[PDB]
Amino acid sequence: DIQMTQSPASLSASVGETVTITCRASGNIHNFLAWYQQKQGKSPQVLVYNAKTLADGVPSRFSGSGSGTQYSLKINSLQPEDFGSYYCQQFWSTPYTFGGGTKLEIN
Amino acid sequence: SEGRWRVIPYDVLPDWLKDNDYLLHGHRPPMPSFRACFKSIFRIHTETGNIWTHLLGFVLFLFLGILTMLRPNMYFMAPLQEKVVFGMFFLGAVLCLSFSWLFHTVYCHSEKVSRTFSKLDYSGIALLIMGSFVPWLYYSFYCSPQPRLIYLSIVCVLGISAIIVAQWDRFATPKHRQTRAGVFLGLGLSGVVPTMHFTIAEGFVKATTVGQMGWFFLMAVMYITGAGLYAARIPERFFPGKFDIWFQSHQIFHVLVVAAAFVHFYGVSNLQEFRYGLEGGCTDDT
Amino acid sequence: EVLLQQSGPELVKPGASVRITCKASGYTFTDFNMDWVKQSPGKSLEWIGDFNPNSGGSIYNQKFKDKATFTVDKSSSTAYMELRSLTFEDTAVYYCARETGTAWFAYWGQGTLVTVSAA
Ligand SMILES: [Zn+2]
Repeated sequence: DIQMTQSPASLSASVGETVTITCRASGNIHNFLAWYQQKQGKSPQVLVYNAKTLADGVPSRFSGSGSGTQYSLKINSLQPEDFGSYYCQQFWSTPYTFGGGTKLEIN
Repeated sequence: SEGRWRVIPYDVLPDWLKDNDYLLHGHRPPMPSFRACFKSIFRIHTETGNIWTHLLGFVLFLFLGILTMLRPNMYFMAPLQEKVVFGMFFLGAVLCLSFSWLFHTVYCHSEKVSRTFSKLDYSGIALLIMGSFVPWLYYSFYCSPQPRLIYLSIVCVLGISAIIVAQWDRFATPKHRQTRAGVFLGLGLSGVVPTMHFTIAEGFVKATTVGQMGWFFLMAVMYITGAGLYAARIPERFFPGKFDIWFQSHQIFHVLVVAAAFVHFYGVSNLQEFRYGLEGGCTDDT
Repeated sequence: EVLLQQSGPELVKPGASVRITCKASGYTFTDFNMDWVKQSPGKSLEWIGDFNPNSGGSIYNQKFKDKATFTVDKSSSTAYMELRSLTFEDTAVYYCARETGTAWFAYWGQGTLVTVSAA
């Protein structure tokens, strides 16, 4: 059971600014990581998979990076519709686990 | 229970993995782990045969290479020159087959890893061609130093150029891939000049069978057949979705590369024995 | 495009056994595994387990060993989950999520809210 620790608990920024959400795995997940966005009441939507692959249809302002046990999701030029809870998940070892989540507000 | 994965159809593949339209199902998904890539060797997918063919071929030619390097210095006239001349061929064959099965294993890792190992695969093919032309030129012009050095220099220049044009970036532009094919074309067609030179410097009849030029023509036909089966992507072109795992065009090309390198070695070895036992002189009978 | 439709909301009593449905459309049903996710209110996600509809197999998380049971209907191309012996800690939104080759989820259901309270 690999534990995914997400950071931070919540953060805010203005439209156009850049934010970064970090994730630390208790073990090596070998780039088998995914980043999802979830707006309030809605189901989560995938943003990135395989640590740094941008999913089809996702805006270019999202980008994943990192390896080993440290990963980061970066968002350039924040847009009003980017608010909500962002999650990370490892799909290397079973059981697959998620991070605590990161709430993102926009001002 | 880590690194689990299933096969996927061709439709959901990323762009850098869509390199053949006639292979419908059975593709490995992108997995950015070398452990999972190497573990997939022992699993069935579209690249299993392409891996195992040149894996066995690499073991075979490594076995032949070191075993021939151990043949005592008695059986060779000039042991040092002839052994390094054979070392060039066996090395180029080993590097070619090793790069080939390594690329086919890590093909699903990521876009950059597949990119770098694809370049290594092309460089391996050029190395095999240079290696194949070293001992053939030595044992075909063994009594003529000037043309041997000339043809060796031309082949080495075009081989080095072929490796370099396929390794450095910024040449992936659409209009530089023409010279990419041009340098490799000069490499491939560079064997027509010394072949007819040999067939003219000596009799055509003595060169056809006892000159082992029929075996060199056999391997050339097999190489061209493999390249044609590759570009056409047959048999999977006519029966799509039926040669997904086995007997695809790339697998029979791998087998033809192995067989062509083997018949090259056999033809060179007969060019050896015919030259050790007979020939050598020039203008004296007595 | 792929669509995953889940059953409507559920209001049950402690001890009941509910079932969530997941109808898949737009792809060949047996080509990919299907996972189930639990999200309790105001909390993060939890991987319940995955189901292989090719072999009909399944792997479960230890935290949901006796509570979740995955079933399949390959004819109607619909995967089901069953939650039995429901307690108050099971009140949550349950999703079905489709994988591709590895276990990242590109397509999700709309979610099914299972609420538990005696009345
Ligand atoms: Zn190949």
